[PDB]
Amino acid sequence: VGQQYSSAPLRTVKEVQFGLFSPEEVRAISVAKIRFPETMDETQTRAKIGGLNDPRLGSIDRNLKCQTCQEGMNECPGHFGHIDLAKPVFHVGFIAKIKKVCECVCMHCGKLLLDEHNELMRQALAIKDSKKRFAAIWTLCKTKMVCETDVPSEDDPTQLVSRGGCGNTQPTIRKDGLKLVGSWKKDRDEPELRVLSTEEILNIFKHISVKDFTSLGFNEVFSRPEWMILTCLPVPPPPVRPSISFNESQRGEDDLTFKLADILKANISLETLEHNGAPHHAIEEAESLLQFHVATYMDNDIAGQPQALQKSGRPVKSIRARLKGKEGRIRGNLMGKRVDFSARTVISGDPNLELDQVGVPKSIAKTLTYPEVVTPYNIDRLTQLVRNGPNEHPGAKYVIRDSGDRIDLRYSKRAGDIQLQYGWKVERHIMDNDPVLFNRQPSLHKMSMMAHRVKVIPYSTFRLNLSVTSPYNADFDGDEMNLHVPQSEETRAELSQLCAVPLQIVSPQSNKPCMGIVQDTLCGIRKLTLRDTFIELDQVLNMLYWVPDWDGVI
Amino acid sequence: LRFGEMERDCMIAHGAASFLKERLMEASDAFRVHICGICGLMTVIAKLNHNQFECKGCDNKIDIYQIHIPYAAKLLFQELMAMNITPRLYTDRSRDF
Amino acid sequence: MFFIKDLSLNITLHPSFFGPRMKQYLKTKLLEEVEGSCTGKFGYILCVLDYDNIDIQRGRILPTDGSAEFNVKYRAVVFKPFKGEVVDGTVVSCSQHGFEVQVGPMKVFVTKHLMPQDLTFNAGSNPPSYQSSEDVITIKSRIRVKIEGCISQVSSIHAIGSIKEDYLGAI
Amino acid sequence: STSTFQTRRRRLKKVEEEENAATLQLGQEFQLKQINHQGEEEELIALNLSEARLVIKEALVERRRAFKRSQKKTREKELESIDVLLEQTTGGNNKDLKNTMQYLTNFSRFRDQETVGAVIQLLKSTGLHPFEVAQLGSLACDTADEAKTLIPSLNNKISDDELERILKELSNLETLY
Amino acid sequence: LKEKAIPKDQRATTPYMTKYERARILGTRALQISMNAPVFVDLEGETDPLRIAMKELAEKKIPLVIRRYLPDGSFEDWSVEELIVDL
Amino acid sequence: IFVYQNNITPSAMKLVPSIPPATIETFNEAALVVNITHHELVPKHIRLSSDEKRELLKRYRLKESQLPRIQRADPVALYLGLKRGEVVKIIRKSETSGRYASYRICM
Amino acid sequence: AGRAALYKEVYNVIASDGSYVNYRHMALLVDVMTTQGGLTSVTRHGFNRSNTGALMRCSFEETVEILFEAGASAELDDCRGVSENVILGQMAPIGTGAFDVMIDEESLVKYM
Amino acid sequence: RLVKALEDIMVHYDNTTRNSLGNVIQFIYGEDGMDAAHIEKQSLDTIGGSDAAFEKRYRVDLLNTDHTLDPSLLESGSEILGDLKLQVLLDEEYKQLVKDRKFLREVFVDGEANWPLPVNIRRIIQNAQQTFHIDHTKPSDLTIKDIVLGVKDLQENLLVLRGKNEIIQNAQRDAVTLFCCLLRSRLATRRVLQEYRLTKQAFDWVLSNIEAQFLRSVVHPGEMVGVLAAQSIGEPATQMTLKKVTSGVPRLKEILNVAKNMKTPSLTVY
DNA sequence: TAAGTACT
RNA sequence: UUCGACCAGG
DNA sequence: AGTACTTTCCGGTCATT
Ligand SMILES: [Mg+2]
Ligand SMILES: [Zn+2]
Ligand SMILES: [Zn+2]
Ligand SMILES: [Zn+2]
Repeated sequence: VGQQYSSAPLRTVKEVQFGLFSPEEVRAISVAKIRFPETMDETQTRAKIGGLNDPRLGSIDRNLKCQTCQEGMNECPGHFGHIDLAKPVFHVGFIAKIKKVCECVCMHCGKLLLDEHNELMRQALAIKDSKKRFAAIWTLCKTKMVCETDVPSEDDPTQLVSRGGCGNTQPTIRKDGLKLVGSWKKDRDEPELRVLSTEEILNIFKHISVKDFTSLGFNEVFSRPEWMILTCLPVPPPPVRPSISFNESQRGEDDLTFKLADILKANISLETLEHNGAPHHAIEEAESLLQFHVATYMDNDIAGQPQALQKSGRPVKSIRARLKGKEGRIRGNLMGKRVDFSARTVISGDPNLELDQVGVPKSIAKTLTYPEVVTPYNIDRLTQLVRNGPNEHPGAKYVIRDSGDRIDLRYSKRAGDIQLQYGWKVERHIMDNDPVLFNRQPSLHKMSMMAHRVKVIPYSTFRLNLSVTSPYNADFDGDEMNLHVPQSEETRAELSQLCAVPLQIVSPQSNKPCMGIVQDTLCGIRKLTLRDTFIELDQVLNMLYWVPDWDGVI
Repeated sequence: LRFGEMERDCMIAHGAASFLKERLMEASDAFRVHICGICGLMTVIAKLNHNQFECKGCDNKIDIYQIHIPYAAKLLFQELMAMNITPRLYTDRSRDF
Repeated sequence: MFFIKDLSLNITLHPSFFGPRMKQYLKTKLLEEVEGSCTGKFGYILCVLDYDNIDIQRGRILPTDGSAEFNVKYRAVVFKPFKGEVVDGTVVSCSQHGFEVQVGPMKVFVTKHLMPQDLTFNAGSNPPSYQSSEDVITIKSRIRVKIEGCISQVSSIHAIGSIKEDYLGAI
Repeated sequence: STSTFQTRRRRLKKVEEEENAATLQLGQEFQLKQINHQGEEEELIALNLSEARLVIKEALVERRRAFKRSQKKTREKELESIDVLLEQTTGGNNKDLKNTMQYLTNFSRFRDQETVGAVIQLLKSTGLHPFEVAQLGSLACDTADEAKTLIPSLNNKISDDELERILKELSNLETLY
Repeated sequence: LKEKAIPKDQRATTPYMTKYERARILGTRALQISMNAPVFVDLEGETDPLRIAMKELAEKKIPLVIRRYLPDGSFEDWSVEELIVDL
Repeated sequence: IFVYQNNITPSAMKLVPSIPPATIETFNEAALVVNITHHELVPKHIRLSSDEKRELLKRYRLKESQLPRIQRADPVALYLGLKRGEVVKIIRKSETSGRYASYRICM
Repeated sequence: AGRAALYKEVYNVIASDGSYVNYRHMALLVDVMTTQGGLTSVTRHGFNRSNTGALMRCSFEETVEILFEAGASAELDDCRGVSENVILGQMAPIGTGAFDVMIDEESLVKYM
Repeated sequence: RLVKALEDIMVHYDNTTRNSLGNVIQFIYGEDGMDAAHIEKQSLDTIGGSDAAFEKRYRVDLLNTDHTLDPSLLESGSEILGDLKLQVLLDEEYKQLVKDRKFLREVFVDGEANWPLPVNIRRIIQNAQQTFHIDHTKPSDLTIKDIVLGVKDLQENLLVLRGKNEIIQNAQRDAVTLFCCLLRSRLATRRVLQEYRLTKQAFDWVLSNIEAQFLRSVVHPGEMVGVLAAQSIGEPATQMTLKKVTSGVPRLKEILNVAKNMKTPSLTVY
């Protein structure tokens, strides 16, 4: 899969280490400065500017170059780029914590608000479970709002012991949109409301202690709180935000490719204010804009209404949105995909197929293909199929040699020619008796999917045996069904040795068989029973002949 | 056609292990990426010709694996990275158990 | 300096060779992909010792093609120069920028200005050399060098060395 | 490539790659304390030329042997004798091994697996680190200075006189030509 | 790792081959056979791999080994040869 | 063991965990009017020696966590008075095989 | 005894219909629901919060919400989960793959 | 939901039911290690029936002209009557069948004796029957030791778990108990000879089969039980097309939701 | 649709 | 490709 | 403490971008 040999050893993923990107890493990794917000047109001249998409990053226009990495398009996954922000921004999805963390530590000095000294704390420092420490710790220090400098140790409440210092009262905190604001109580009276600048928060975090990280659900190497705040922004490469070209002289840019375009814009404009007419706080009116975009870019289904509609009123697909359940990556692209070597038509009963069979229409059998590997055992038979062509039925439509190259049997000036080579593969037609997985959705049974014997038949319908009807739970009032074709010698095995209908006969969901006899066959098997019912020679003879395994003994 | 969730669950029930994978990879996605044996990322600048491999930053050129995963997955991952989250791909367990 | 490190390697064998003397083929291939290798972490792999008791262990069958993968554990003779290491080899090429000594499977080079001063460089010589008051360095002349620095590369290793210290030069 | 008996748990931040110098600080892959396949520990393995010339030959030889159980089913004099052992049990395209035996066979300092034995038994009473215990064996030294200078890792590990005696007993075992 | 490798004695699992096991042994073997691997039984004229395998498997002449992992990681090793094949 | 009638003062109870090793438990009368262990449903449990436990584990190759658990305040957990770490063996009847052996550690 | 009820109840639900399910199943579920400690619900509120990996829980009702706090708390995934591997394109340790297969070179010689 | 919640659950080679953490969920799949597929509603004859009938059927007394096996059944009939060393096994048996009675009546209070159990014994003998053209006329050839001692030697092999220790080999006994009861129920001396005239041949056969047949009905380490059970419940859940309680579907929902406020709360006090 | 949380 | 609607069906 | 909000499985059309 992928094609082209790589002297790179191959392995399977065993662990997935979840972490957060450190502004320094994001940089090291990147291969793109990403300074301009434009797409291309070096003054209309078509290509790409060393600005956004491909300032060395991936490519388009069917052209090798991927930083000489060549290979071009298919094979060169993306190469992240970055884009140095102007000023720190929250991480739309992290705000929650970032906030809940401050409520756990006081600024100025930045350190815990409850040491081993407070006993209710001890118990909350033994619980081994990041999710639970931080869910008890928080509950304990969200109340105390005074960075205690002296507390009564494990002895007299009279004697006061010392630790860190700076009682600077702790302001309670609330969430308004994408910013954190808190009030500092002053006694003597009346509050003191001020906005907590990211630049500030970030700092208080950078200083949080090493053991303090950990104590609170974090990790010194993979996720330091101080990273929940974005300094550098990784820039997904084309393949994540591909285009769609209507030949040439037109457009086709992807949603994402725009929010960056914005994020980028709204960044520069900020910068060009801190080195010019800087009316001090007529900037934080344009810094909220970056905190906005760089927030929405990731999540756009927030509580603070403003959907950030894109000119036309279309919502805007946020990254988060792409993964969100169903119809989405995780659940729709990974946990379940569309697949090749599959077919579906209308099912109809046929009292002439053995139970484990399935009627496949030539039409399809000539479409679906099974890759066979040229072996001295078949060579002959295979070569015949190849010659036969991809039009006659028992035949094939693709011969592929070691040299990773496909011979298209329907065009190739040598179609008629060709001598096979032990080791070559000959995608052939599905033949009478190739195990397949047949099925009828909704699949809520082991049995909703069983392995059958392919039986190529005329006319356009999957013709399944009647008794295997109730397990798929299907009628023929127009009911459709799916058929998947195995691909590796060992794959088949898995169907035939575990999925074959004859096997599914007795079901564990009810320790009783799950297929029987219905309609005519049943109804008729009663009539044909009755004492009252007798049959004469002429016929008793044919009936015998019908049972295929009749020992020939009238 | 589609081999949606339910269809999977069935194979899982059947224990038809390999098959499941086959539907999921060979007959669909299936893709080959390279990694840094160090920082479990897709960084790797594989020139698959002059065998060069690099990965400045984690700066390698020696410890590099090659893996097979559903392109959709690679995406899942890249999409996650653009969200500044890191999914590490390691070829060996170190947490035992 | 020459070492005998314990290494291991994984070879993916195609069902093809799942014969009777598979053990054989494996070993054989082990050799094809090692004896002659070069790394920074192992340097020059020169020879597999104890050819006979080469451990193969049970190899496992991958899972889409019969190919099997055995972790062939072996032991062999290595050599990876170091900075500050003192070795003597035989000169090969010599130019107006210095001569190149060949300490074993490796080639250590010495800069004209990384030697002494009383040693100049004679051009119109045949073969080309470097003359002194009493010494003469050319082709076959054996030298003893102090490897100042090492530079790993591709499937080889080079290094620059000096002969400016004491107890260094010809012999 | 070819792994080396010791899975060092690399947790992301690979940055501390110390220098390489005769400060006996060899790449982590050559600590005095390395691991043997059996899973046991074992002192590093330092081979001085001519002692190596013998290990290689000893296997390159016993290879030709087990290469025929299955086949059924003087200085300039050793240059020729070895060239063959190669063109029989080597890859032929291992131009390194070729050149490694020339060098290894030219600058070698011993011919008997008995002489090389004593060399060892000798230097192996020093308590010295393998790498030194090699250089001493493959480098001619007349003085404690020529020595304690071309192996600066010695400097304080052994009195000049002592090291001098050893050097004496070497040129004394040094086989002729 | 060998502390995670259980001895041939002290062995515990089912003396019989699991249906998944055989299912895979046959498949796997078939594949290899179809790859032009070596066949250890006289092909009584058989030419279909999974067919051959079914044969190799009944003359218990399959050079494979099923390594049964345990929840904790330690495994047991069995050979198609040993394993009883009821079904 | 202290049996209160209608309740104890929150000022009081905060004096039980102040004299280890020893331990104290609080039970309401109204909750002991009937023995729950006598209920058709509740099967008989059993404490396990720190010996019988270090065994159970070794014989299943289990880590403490993979073991099924019982609440520290569980009605029966109190009736027997378990302690964070003690293991209970639950032996009940079964319509599939007369008796079934289950284990419940404590959190 | 709670279990005993939770089961008894679920069972009655299936019996009212005149259907039948072999203990074991209702049992298993009724157990998964209990073991943990008390009544762990078959919903995004319960089970999909346990110690199980991220990528797994990730595929059911909270996805991103979940993935986010996975990197934040530097979670480590075993990839023992069925789902886990389905997502990676690897063979899941399930029946057919609950074990490994090897060519025993030894036995591979007596066979000739 | 039901599915996603149990995917990861399967039977591991030790015969335990766990998930991805390895957290035991069932120590023996279904409290018995038998694969659902191999099971049929059999009847534990030992349960129902009057204390009177019970004797007339399973009681054998070699010390009595009216409570001994008539020599018309066993070959060594007359030469047994009275023997005292036999009436010890013959009484050991009975005291057990009796322990059985009381045991079952402590598990299945309802009295219902028809339950799902691996290995259909009824048929296994039925075959034994017409397979050896056994004539209900002439006498058997089983010693009394033959029978009783072999049945005991049978239970020894119905292994579900294998382990080489007490803890384990103790569970063994457990996860088999019920079955054996059914086993002893149908292989008690009187029965074995008076109801189904077995010959030494037939019997040794009936045994062999039960053993083998049982060993097949075990569960296969590999079976992804979770998903299975999931469906098995959520399947007959869709076929639900619809005394004044909460009902089906909505209720089941109510149950999986672990809801505090259930439409119907009720409570039956005896 | 109907239930369950989290949120105002 | 996407959003939306509709539909259409099992 | 109450009210609103958010969170079944599977062809072709039109319309817009
Ligand atoms: Mg219909
Ligand atoms: Zn590229
Ligand atoms: Zn402070
Ligand atoms: Zn890297």
